[PDB]
Amino acid sequence: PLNEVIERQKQGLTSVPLENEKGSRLLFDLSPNDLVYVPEIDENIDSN
Amino acid sequence: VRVFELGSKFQVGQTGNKKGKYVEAAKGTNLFFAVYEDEKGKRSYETIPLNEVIERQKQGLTSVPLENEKGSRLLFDLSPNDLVYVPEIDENIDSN
Amino acid sequence: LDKIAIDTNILLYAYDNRDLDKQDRAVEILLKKPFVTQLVVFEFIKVLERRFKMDKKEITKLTIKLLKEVIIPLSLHRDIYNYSQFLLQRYNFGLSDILVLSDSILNNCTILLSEDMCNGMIVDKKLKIVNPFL
Amino acid sequence: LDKIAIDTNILLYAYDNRDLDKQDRAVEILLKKPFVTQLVVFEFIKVLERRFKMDKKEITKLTIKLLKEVIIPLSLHRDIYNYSQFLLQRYNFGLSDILVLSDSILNNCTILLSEDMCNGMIVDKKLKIVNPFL
DNA sequence: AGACAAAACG
RNA sequence: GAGAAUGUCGGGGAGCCGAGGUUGUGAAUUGCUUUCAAAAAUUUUGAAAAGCAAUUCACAAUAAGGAUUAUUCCGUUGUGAAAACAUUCAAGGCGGGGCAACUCGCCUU
DNA sequence: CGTTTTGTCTCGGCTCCCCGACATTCTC
Ligand SMILES: [Mg+2]
Ligand SMILES: [Mg+2]
Repeated sequence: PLNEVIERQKQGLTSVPLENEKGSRLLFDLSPNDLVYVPEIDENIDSN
Repeated sequence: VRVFELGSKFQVGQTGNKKGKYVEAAKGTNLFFAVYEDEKGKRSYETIPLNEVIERQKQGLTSVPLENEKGSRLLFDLSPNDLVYVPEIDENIDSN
Repeated sequence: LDKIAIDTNILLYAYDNRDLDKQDRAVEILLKKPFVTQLVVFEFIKVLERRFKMDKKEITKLTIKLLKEVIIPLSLHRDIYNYSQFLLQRYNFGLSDILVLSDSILNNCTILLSEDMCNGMIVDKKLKIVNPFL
Repeated sequence: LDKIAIDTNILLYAYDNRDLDKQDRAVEILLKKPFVTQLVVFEFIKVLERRFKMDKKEITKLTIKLLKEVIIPLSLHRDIYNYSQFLLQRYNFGLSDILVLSDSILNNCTILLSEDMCNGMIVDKKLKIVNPFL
């Protein structure tokens, strides 16, 4: 939510938390007009 | 005739055909019962399977993990014949 | 009613007996199961192994004992570095002290106990340092 | 296929340019997004502030930079101290190195990159140290 | 036969 | 009350072996379900595949696991932090036993 | 979710040490 982003940016922190409740590490955040690449089904893009 | 049952049975082992053998915990082997609490104050409970305890103790670690998947710090673990005190409904036993 | 954290110096004064009164005070704090930050634990380990030369085995055993029965370690917060950079502009302390305060605040700690941090100073309107030995 | 971690010395050799070949090698490692342990980060901060006297602001900014884009910090494992005590009986290293190895293994790290750890030695049949600069 | 561990039933 | 000898009734520990059962691999035969895939009048018949099995046979594992190449083994017992133990534990010599390995006694520290 | 119900490896031979309880005789 925009509100949480407001507090996080006020505190000098990143807009998106780097870890969720389960502790899963943040892969990345997407915003409108951002560009992403979808690899082919066979492609294995881990460190491409 | 082969009668089936729906439940949670773990493999006996991992080598050869031992993966194909599914068994249930032996009587009186649920020796550990972990109680965690999240920052909010809510309690979470779990029962540690014997094999997990065996592996943890072999690694020199405590029988019960000190945190759950959600990250709730472990309050304490209970075992049979352990003694607990239940505070009165009004009582607030935090550091009694 | 107020989450309380500690710094290395409290546990050191507990471990040291040259000063009976201060050791007593520090042990008195520990009776309250105060919270603590993992960096405090690591710094305690370093000081134990350098100043006191205690054995690795004994230091590890005491760390485990204290963390199991007396105090409560605080999970490291992934926002520690960004917040520390945020605190550095407004605050001029040792980066180690800034990291300790950052993690303490990020865990909602309301009181931090330490001496060498300009006692009574409030950090970002969230945590007031308390000097207990006075 | 094999989780890879690093020690402070790799990032130091990256930060140091006196040795072009070794700096190059260390930077080459960093192109692979190697994992790392938070204690490595803290020790890096200390060495940066003591040997190099760099500013707190600059060191914090570079730490954030690297942790954001190049490397991946490893969440501190609560079983680090118990395992370290377990490792101490069979292994005689610096308690700091033992802690680093403990956390690396507890995170399923398969390769640790460092020099001052008796290269090629296997720690509890789970992680082989690799000396890359040779 | 006994009492635990978990399916099964509401 | 203690001991020695002789009987009766019980209890404990250890050891050398045996027969199934279960799960899984393969095969012979027959089934149920689904899908394909045809023929025929939504229904009937036929081939193939997958799931589940039955009867019978050979084989693998049988506390997870860890040793070892001796015709050896340790893994559900008790004590309690030392993750350490108990449940094997000296040296000779003088003999009996054997196809010998190995087994049973006597003598002195 | 809170409660009750259900299912849980099974049978054969033989040997050799130990211990205790009870009876008999006698001695100290
Ligand atoms: Mg300090
Ligand atoms: Mg080091």
